[PDB]
Amino acid sequence: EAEQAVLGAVFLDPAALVPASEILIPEDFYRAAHQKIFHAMLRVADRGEPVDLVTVTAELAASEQLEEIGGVSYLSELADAVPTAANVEYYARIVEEKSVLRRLIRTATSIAQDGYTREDEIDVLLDEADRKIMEITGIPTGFTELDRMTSGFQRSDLIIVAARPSVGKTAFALNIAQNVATKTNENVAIFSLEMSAQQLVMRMLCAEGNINAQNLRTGKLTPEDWGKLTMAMGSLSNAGIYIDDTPSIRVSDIRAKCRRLKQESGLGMIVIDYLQLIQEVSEISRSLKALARELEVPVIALSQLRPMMSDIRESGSIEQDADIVAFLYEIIIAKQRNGPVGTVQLAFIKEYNKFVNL
Amino acid sequence: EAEQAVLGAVFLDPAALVPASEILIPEDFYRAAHQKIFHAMLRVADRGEPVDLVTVTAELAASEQLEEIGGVSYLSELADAVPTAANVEYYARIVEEKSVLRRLIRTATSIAQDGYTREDEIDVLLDEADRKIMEITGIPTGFTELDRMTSGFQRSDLIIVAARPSVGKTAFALNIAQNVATKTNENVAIFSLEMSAQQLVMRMLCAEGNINAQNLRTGKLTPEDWGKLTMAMGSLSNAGIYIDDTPSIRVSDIRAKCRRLKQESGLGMIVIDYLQLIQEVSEISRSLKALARELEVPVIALSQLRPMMSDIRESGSIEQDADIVAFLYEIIIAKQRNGPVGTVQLAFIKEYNKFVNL
Amino acid sequence: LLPAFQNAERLLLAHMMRSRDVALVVQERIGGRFNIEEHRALAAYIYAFYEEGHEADPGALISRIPGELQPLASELSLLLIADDVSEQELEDYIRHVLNRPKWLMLKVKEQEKTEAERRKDFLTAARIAKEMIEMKKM
Repeated sequence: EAEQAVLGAVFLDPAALVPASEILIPEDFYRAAHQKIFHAMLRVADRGEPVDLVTVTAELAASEQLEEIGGVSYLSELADAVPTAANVEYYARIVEEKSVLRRLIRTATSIAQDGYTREDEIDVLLDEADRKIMEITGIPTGFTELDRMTSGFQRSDLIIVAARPSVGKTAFALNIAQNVATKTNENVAIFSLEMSAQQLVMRMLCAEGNINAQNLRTGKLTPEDWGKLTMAMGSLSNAGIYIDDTPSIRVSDIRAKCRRLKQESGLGMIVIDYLQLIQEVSEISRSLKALARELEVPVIALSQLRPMMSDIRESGSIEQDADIVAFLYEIIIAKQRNGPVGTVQLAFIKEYNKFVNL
Repeated sequence: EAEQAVLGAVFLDPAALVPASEILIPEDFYRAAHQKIFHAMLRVADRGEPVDLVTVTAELAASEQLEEIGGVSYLSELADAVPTAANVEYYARIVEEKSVLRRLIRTATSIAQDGYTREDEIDVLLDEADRKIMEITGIPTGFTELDRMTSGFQRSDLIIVAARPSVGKTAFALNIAQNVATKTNENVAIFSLEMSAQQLVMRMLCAEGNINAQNLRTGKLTPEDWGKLTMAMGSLSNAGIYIDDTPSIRVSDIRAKCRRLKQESGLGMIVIDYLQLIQEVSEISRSLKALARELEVPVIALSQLRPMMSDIRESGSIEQDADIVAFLYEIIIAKQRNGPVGTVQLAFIKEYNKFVNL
Repeated sequence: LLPAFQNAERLLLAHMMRSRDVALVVQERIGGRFNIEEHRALAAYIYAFYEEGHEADPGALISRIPGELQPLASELSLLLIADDVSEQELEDYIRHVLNRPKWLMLKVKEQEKTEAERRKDFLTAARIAKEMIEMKKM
C-alpha cells in the first residue's frame, strides 16, 4: 500500500525526489500502471524544469500513456493518502522494502532450474549463479571557547561520546550542560541510569566553589571553604537541572518521558546515560536520533569505551545517521556534523574538578 | 464498545501513546481481530517515527499477518470518522475495567475447581489461591542508644538487624522485645524461626536476672540463687510471651493466628529469628511490608547467612523491603527511613547475655 | 453504516443536556448551522428552553422534544459523556460541523472535474485537483 500513497507527497514540494531518486528506479514496480508514470515524472526535473502537479499529466498525454492507468482518476489517487508529513524520508522505503527482496530473490529462480536445464555445466554454473544475489548560535557546550567553529548543540542533534573507561567524559557529557541552567536560564534535562540521584550532588560542589582539595565527604572542611562556598548550590533552585535513575529505562520510555518537560520548559538538552546501558546498534540506537528532530532537543545519547571512529562504528551504526561524534583521550571532534571538524586545545587540573583550555 | 473506540483517535495527534502503553496492554482487548492491532501499533511505535496510518497497512504484512486484521476496506475507517483527540484514558481504563473482572474470574475456575479434583495440597491449596488475586513520640526500642535515632519501631515499618557466625543475633533481638513485653506492656508473639519454645526461655532468664554461669543450662539453685528467678521466671509470663517454635515455616501459618490478638488485649512489636529460615525471599521479604502497615505492626526481623550493604543486594532484596537497616556488625544504621548515617560504640557483659550501653 | 456525521453530532447535545457554561458557547458557534435535516428540528427546544430561565439537567431534558424526535432524544444521552469537558474536544465538533458545508463543495468540484472529463477535457481538469487538494486540509 506504499505505491497508492507514495506519489501523493512527491507532488507538492517541489523537492520530494532528492531522496526518492535515490530509492526507487524504473525496476522498482510490483505494479503495472505505475511503472511508466514515474518515468513521466523523471523526464521533467532535468532542467528542471519547473516541478509541479501538471508538468507530468500533459507529458503523459503526449508520449503514449494516459488510459494505461485507468484515466486520471487513479492519477489523482496517487496523491490522495499521505495523512502525515513529519516522517520525512520515509516511506519510499516501503517500496524499496518491496524492492531489495527480489534483487536478492528473483535472482534465485533460474538456479532452481539450472540443474535439469543447465545440466551440463557445474562450476561456471556457480561463478555466475551466486554473483547476482548482492544486487554560540547554536548553544555553546558551556564554554566561551567552543563557540566560533560550529557553535552548538544548536537546535537538534545526536551525540555519542566514547573515551577511556569512566574518565572525565563521565564529567564532560554533563560539563557540557552546566553554564545553561544557572548562569543563563535554559533548564537542561540531565537524566541518569548508572550514577544515581544520590550520587551526583556532592561532586557538583567539588566542581563548584574552590572546594575539593579537602575533600567534602567528612561533613566539615577547613576554615576557608565555608567562607568561600555560596556558588555551588545557592542558585540551584533558580536554575533548572535535576537528577533521576529509573534503573535503566528503555529507548521509547525516556523518549516518551521527555514530553512532561517539553511542554513545561520547552526541553533544552537531554544528557542521557550511555546509550549502551539503555534497552546490533544500527538498530537499537536509531530511536534517539529522530527524537532530537521532533522534540527539538540536543540529545546526549552516549557510549562507554581510545579513541577511534569506525571502532565505535564497530558492532553497529555510528558512521551513519548519527551526527557529531567527538573523541576524548583534548577534545578531538575529528567528527562533527557541524562543519568545522576540528580539535580544541584543553587540559584538566584534577585538583578542584575544573578543566582547562589554552 | 469500550474496545471499539481506543484504536481510532490516534491517527490525529500524531503521537499519543504514553498513557495507552502504561495504563493498557494488548492482552486487554477481546475481539479475535482487535487484540493484535495494538502491538502492531507498539511494533510500529518501536521506531518510530512519527506516527500515522500507512505504517499499519505494511508492517502487518511485514509481520506477514496482514491477512488477519483488515485491508483497504476496513483500514480506511479508523482515522476517518473519530472526532475526538483527548480520548485514551478513558475508555482505556474501562478496557482495563472490562478486563479487570476476569483478573478475578478466570482465576476462579483455576482456583475454585480445586475443591473437587485436588487436595492433593490442602494447606498448599489455601495459599496460592491467595497469590492468584493480588496483582520519644512514640513507641520505644529498649536500649537508650537505640531509642536514640529512631523513637520507633512504629506500626507501619519493617525493621532489620543482623550479625555474623557467633556474634549473638537473637541475643540482641530479645532486648528489642524483652522491654516491650515484661516492662513496657505490649503483647508480642515471638514466632521464632530459629529457636523453639522449650529453649527460648533461658536467654532472658539470664538477661535481667544474671544467672547464666551457675550454670543455668541445668539443675537447681544456691543460698544466693534460690530466688534470682522469682523475678526472672517470675518475670517471663507477665509479659508478651507466647512463643512460636516451629522450623522453616512459610508466611502462611504466621499472619492469621497473630492478627486476632488485637481485640483481647493488644499487639506491639513482632521480633523474630533468622530469615534465611523462612522458606523463598523475593515474595517473602515482600510479604512483611503489609504485615507492618495493614495489621499495623513494628515488625523486627533477624537474619543469618564482611559484611556490608552490597552483601544484602548481592544476597537478598532486603534494602527497600526493610528500610530501617540496622546492623549487629557496634551498629550500622547507614540506611534508615528514620534518620541519616549515624554511629556509636559498644561492648557486652558477655556471660549473662546482656548487651550493654556505652 | 454510520460515518463521522452519525458519531459527533449527538453527545455534544448530551454534554450540554446538563449544565450552563457547557451549553452557553454553542449556538454562537452553531447559529445554525445544523447539518442534518432534523438535527435542527430539536434545536428549537434545545436553546429556547433555557432562554426562559431554567436551571440544569436532562431530567426533563430527555424528551421535550415532541414525538418522532424522541426515538433518538432518549438514546442521545446514553453513553460516555465525561462531564469534565475536554478542552481538546473544543474546536473539533463545531469545525467538524461548520466546515462540512465548506467541504461539501468537494462532492461538487470533483464532479465538474469529472463532467468535462468523458466529454473530452482532462488535463486542465488536471488542475481542478490542485484546487481540490488544498481545502482537504481543514
